[PDB]
Amino acid sequence: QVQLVESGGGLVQAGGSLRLSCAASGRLLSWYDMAWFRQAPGKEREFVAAVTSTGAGTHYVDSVKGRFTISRVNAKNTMYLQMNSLKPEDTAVYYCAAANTRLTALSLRTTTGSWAYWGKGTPVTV
Amino acid sequence: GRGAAAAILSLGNVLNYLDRYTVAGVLLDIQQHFGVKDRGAGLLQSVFICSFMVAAPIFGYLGDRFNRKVILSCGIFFWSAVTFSSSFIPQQYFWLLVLSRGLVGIGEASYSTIAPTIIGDLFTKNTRTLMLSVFYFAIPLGSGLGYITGSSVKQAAGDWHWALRVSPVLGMITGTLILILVPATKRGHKARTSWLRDMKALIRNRSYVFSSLATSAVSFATGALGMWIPLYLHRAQVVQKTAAKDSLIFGAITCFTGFLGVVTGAGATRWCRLKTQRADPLVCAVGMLGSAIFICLIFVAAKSSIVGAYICIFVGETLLFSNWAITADILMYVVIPTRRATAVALQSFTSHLLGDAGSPYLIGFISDLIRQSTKDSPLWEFLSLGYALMLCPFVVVLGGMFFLATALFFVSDRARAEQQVNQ
Repeated sequence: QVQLVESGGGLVQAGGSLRLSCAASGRLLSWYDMAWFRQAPGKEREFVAAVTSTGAGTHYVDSVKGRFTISRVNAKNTMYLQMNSLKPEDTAVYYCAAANTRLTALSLRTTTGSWAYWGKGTPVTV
Repeated sequence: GRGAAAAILSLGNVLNYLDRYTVAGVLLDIQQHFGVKDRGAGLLQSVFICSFMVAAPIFGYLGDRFNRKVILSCGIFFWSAVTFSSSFIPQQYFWLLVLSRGLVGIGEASYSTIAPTIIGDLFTKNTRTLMLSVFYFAIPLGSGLGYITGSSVKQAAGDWHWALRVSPVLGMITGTLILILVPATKRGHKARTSWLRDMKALIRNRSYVFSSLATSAVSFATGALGMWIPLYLHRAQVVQKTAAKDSLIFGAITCFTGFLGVVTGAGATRWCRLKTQRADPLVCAVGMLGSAIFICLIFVAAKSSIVGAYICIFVGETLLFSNWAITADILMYVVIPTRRATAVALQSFTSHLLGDAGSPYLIGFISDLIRQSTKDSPLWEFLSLGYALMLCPFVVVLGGMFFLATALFFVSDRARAEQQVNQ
């Protein structure tokens, strides 16, 4: 039982920078591999980025590398995502998801169904 | 119904551990009959473990060559026949029994390496986990059954030879059933280069080596205790003024303590992971320290009462066996899946090499060296065996320190594994 709360998301001007914080309090965060997804208005859930348990492994999308940063802190039990140079196609609702840690390829785990734990989700507008 | 195969394999594994630990209950009778010191007593178990460790990878590789049911049944028949023949060994010959124990170890290694793969192939679900849990819970029950069966047969028959005669017959009754009630599965999948690469990657790893050393220390302690405790208790009773019971008591205690230790280790891990991410090695280290304390305590209070010795044995064996259900989780959290299987094999070698193999003969040699320096007497031989078994808490504390080092390197090696997997 882990509860995920998203914060820092909202409408921002184009070309700016934004920080999104996902906080967990149900259990210890060191046991969960986390990720971010977005629900486009005209599409289904789409993978954005993911961070392993210790933060040593990061995977992004072809349109995400070099534009987004994602990391976590287990001392404060919170993950953070920094978005820079936002495109107009980034206006969507973002969900923070966590899954039981596994030593699998993080890139191959982008099925938006393997993450059994989700959050409330916050809308971000560019 | 495919559950018949699982049930018969579980019964076969119970009989396997019974045949493995039958000699433990009648070690005193064997020593009295053959007129030998503790060196041969330790050497029997040492040779058994050495043959087991040498043969297990070979049979694991051979399991992918031909059908596993046939080789499993052949190994069961081989070890049953070898035990039955060893039951009729002349007194003046001792090396023949050692060779028989080696052959039995070869057969047991074949069975223990082949059967779990068959069970895993039969079931692909949570039912697979349940069946494997039953098959592995068969271990402490099998050891207790072996101890109590040896004691009961020695008492009732009046001669220890029938102790080696009752078990093999059932094995035949098992083997034929395995030849009949085990379905055949049509499954399949650079080897030396892969082994070299995996070994090179694993040597550079840090927590894996310390965990392997810790489980080697655990195997050392378990082998030494399971080989020498009933004889030590019998000697202690001889020391006391008050005039088979010890073997039955130790078998029941072994079964109950194995089950209780697995349960309490699982519970402690479940209720301690919330505190920190390093719960898996910390629980093992705490259990090892407690087991070492109680193993010292029994030898401290052995001369006073036997009830206290039984209680301390109970607590120490529970704490010592608490790590069996957590070592696997420690291993799978550090080694990447691609190199996991090889890693297990290496561990299944190392834990047997530095641990269980040398422990019985080392204890016997230390006891004999101490006893030779003094006039032979029941009190002096009891004291010598107590001093020899006093080496066990040292190894248990060393294993606890190794578990602490594993806890120290746990997160760093986990991060290295993550970054290697994502690479």
